[PDB]
Amino acid sequence: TNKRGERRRRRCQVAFSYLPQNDDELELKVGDIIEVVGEVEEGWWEGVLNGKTGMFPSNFIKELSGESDELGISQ
Repeated sequence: TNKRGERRRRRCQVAFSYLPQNDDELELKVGDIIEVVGEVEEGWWEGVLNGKTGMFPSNFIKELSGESDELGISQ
């Protein structure tokens, strides 16, 4: 639950296909950068991609979560 990070909108990079749209989610096609909610979904994020908003279980998307070598590095 690294909400202490960049807060609100935090940017993560997505891997290959976040396909997950049922109602109104984002699709991260091969390698998109998101700025979602960050760690607010602890291990999961919620955010927007190129204006397409959604949320993922960081499944296809790995990156972010409070930087300054605190991306899980020194906690």
